[PDB]
Amino acid sequence: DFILNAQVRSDLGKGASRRLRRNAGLVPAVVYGGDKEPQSVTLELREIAKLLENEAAFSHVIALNVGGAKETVLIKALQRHPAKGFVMHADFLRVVADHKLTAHVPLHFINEEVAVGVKQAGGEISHTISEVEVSCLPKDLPEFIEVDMAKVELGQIVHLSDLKAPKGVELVQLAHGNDLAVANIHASRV
Amino acid sequence: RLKEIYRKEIAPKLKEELQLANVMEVPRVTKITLNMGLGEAVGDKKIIENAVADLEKITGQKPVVTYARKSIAGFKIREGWPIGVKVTLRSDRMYEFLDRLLSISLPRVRDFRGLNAKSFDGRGNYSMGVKEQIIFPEIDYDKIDALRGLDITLTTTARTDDEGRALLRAFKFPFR
Amino acid sequence: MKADIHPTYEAIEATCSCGNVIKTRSTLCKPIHLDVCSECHPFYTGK
Amino acid sequence: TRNGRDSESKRLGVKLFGGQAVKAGNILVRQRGTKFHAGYGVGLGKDHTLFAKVDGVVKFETKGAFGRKYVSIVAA
Amino acid sequence: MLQPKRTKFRKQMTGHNRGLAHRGSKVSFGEYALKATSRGRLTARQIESARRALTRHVKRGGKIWIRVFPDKPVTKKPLEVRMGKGKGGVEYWVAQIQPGKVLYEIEGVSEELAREAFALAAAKLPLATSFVKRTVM
Amino acid sequence: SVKKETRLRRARKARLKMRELETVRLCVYRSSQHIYAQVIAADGGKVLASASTLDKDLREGATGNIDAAKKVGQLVAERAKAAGVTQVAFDRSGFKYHGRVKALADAAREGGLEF
RNA sequence: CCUAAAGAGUAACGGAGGAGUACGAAGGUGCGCUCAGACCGGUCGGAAAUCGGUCGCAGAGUAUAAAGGCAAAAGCGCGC
RNA sequence: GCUUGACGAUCAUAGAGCGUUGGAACCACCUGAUCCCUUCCCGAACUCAGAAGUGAAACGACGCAUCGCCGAUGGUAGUGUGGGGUCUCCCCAUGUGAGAGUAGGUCAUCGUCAAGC
Ligand SMILES: [Mg+2]
Ligand SMILES: [Mg+2]
Ligand SMILES: [Mg+2]
Ligand SMILES: [Mg+2]
Ligand SMILES: [Mg+2]
Ligand SMILES: [Mg+2]
Ligand SMILES: [Mg+2]
Ligand SMILES: [Mg+2]
Ligand SMILES: [Mg+2]
Ligand SMILES: [Mg+2]
Ligand SMILES: [Mg+2]
Ligand SMILES: [Mg+2]
Ligand SMILES: [Mg+2]
Ligand SMILES: [Mg+2]
Ligand SMILES: [Mg+2]
Ligand SMILES: [Mg+2]
Ligand SMILES: [Mg+2]
Ligand SMILES: [Mg+2]
Ligand SMILES: [Mg+2]
Ligand SMILES: [Mg+2]
Ligand SMILES: [Mg+2]
Ligand SMILES: [Mg+2]
Ligand SMILES: [Mg+2]
Ligand SMILES: [Zn+2]
Repeated sequence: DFILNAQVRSDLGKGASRRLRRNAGLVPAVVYGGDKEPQSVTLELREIAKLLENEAAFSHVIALNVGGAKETVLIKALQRHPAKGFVMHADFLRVVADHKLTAHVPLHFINEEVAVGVKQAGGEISHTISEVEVSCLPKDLPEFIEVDMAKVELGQIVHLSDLKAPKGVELVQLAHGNDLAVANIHASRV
Repeated sequence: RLKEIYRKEIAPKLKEELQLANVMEVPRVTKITLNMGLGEAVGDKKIIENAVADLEKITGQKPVVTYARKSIAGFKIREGWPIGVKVTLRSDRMYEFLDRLLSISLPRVRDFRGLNAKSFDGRGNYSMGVKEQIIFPEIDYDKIDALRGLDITLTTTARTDDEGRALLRAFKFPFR
Repeated sequence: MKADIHPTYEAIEATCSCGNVIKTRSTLCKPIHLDVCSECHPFYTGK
Repeated sequence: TRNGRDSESKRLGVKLFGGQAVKAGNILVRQRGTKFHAGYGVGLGKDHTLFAKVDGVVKFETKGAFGRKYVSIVAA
Repeated sequence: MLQPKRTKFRKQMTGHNRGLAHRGSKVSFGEYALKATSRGRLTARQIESARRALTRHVKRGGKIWIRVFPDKPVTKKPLEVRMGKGKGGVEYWVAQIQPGKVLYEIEGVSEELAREAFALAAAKLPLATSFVKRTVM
Repeated sequence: SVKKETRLRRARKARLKMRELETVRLCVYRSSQHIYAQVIAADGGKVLASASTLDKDLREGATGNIDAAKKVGQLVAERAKAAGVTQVAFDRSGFKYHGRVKALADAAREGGLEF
């Protein structure tokens, strides 16, 4: 499931880190956060690359296992090769039972076939954004935020305030007094 | 004078009519500034000191000539050239000009049911225009030059125009 | 107030047609006879 | 072409660095304007030149509001 | 042909093209993209040529973004002209491309149709390319 | 306020010169009711001699006028002498050197210390 | 000013601009003061004149190109 | 030990905003313009003589992270020396190592003198 294995990294630097990717086939990583000193760990590339095609990979909670001591983490940021695209570095944020945390949550758009602006007016659908910054307690962190586009007419805009959210979830950008277009309907290009 | 009228009845009645908690925050009027923008005399320069005398007798106080802050050839003017004159009044001298303005001159202008009660900036100040200078006494109609539009501004210590207008309801301003 | 650069300022009088006498210091040095004032102007009365 | 012009270099910059011993009248920095301001023991020439007025050691401190960079002379 | 409406200076030095593209290498607006896997420079006539080939194939709906803008002038000295005597006049405009830069984006079409259209465009460009989907991060 | 902030900007130029020259400064402060005088050592660090109308021989009320400041000006000179100081510079601290501050200064000169 | 490779210097028929003056006050000193701009209110002028208020902090200014400076303003006004 | 006033050290982890509060003393607004003095007009500002009112404005203190400002660990880019390749560009050994971003922090900390408890 959401299981990752790690070993304690000891050699730090550019030359040491370039050697892991070339010979050992491992990936440097960091486990910071919580109330502890940060820990530098390493993990195998073919295992992190297999957890990353799960759709709810970043918005779920991982069970990291460093050596024989396991704990609760979350994919906080990720580094990829600009050209090839594989992952080079990754950092994990520790999860505390009573502490607010932030995450990136993808949006599950639904029932676009029977939208009023598409079935009747013959318009298109454009997803302006595909994830939203959220902030919530770990116990109620959603896998996806569901946006419903059934009763949408041609030219009608959908903003952050339009979509619903589960309990105890803030949209961060909305809290900053900045709601922005999520999706819209418009006439065909040609 | 109007000094006696403000600090014995006008101020105490406004104290409860705005429901103000403190005495010092009761609104008051500080200064009256008149000027007149002489868009003429761009090539004349003779009427500048003529309009000085006109505004000198109206107030009993010498005016000062205000200069152009920028050239802008659209009005055919240039920096350092005189555009207008101005006066500023305070304390007793503006409670005696007001009384003459209140009713010796405002009734005899030509017309009007009242004054526009909507000429208030967002901060509680009132400014009114005057079309003909002859509305005042102390200037004979038979001796003046061409008519010119004196101007009036009332600067008050009002937070907003609600108590600013309320203060001008006192002194029984002619508001239509 | 500076010295001797301003016109004379005296109390004088002001008498209106409606039997109104008002004291007001101004620069005429002579009593005046008026024709209108608030005690007699139409729009100051209700018309 | 209508471009082939330039001007002689003026040899500007710091002449004595932090810690160097100085004498009275020694030129410390040559400037256009004042990248550096005259601190304690230093004077300002009419072309914005910093020269020593006492004997000591260059300091090169930045302090005060405005984030100014000061050149001062201290005890040796 | 894309080119800036006005420029501060008419000419530029040749410069050098170095480094990978850490900025401009993410699928930001669209949902499928054509990334560059080799470095070079597009001449603003290939950018224009490769855009006919991409919108013509979809020919039904879809939104297309162009993430490359040619803003660097280049000069060519005329024929039968010696060396020196100034710098040549501006001929055309190019764009510096580094490995990993995303060139074209598209959405509102099937994944299979996106692959066809981006192969039409890539044949007009003088550098290696790739097909990239979109990720959360 | 606008009034105090503007004055404290007026006072700035004179005080900057007096630390470049590293001279002992006689600083005066004038309020609506009282007036104060301090002898600032060399750079604003320590206060050497000080006097005002608040000491226990001038607490009577006639404290905001010309002849009240004269008694302060002569008194601060005496306390300055006990500290072995002379040849000080006068800081009007942005106030116009015309009235109460001038009376304080002139009394200081008769006190013995020199400007 | 860039080329010029974070001390100085550094070439090309390399890329861009200026000078061959002005000022008896546009210098000295003492004292005093902050600009451009936006909005609102006001007699004709109206997007833009002079006036009042709020915001703003230098996006103004510097005799003259560009660079580097400018609150003790190096910017502005007055007396001697 | 505490409060108020003056002068400094340091220049945002110290600022901005948004709320609460202080008049016994201090400070401020305040009363008046005969005298000193002032306005390219005006006691608005400067100045003088004060003690009837209010802490309304201003100032000070106290709270909050909303903005601002600080900001790690790790990774990445560049780079001196020696050696390589498919040599417009990179790689290896070795030393060095940002900028941006992430977790987070901040509603300052001191010194001298004078008044009141
Ligand atoms: Mg290396
Ligand atoms: Mg040139
Ligand atoms: Mg050239
Ligand atoms: Mg040269
Ligand atoms: Mg040079
Ligand atoms: Mg000199
Ligand atoms: Mg070249
Ligand atoms: Mg870049
Ligand atoms: Mg000055
Ligand atoms: Mg330059
Ligand atoms: Mg150099
Ligand atoms: Mg070098
Ligand atoms: Mg050579
Ligand atoms: Mg020439
Ligand atoms: Mg000058
Ligand atoms: Mg001069
Ligand atoms: Mg205006
Ligand atoms: Mg200043
Ligand atoms: Mg006063
Ligand atoms: Mg930062
Ligand atoms: Mg590091
Ligand atoms: Mg590093
Ligand atoms: Mg950093
Ligand atoms: Zn009448």
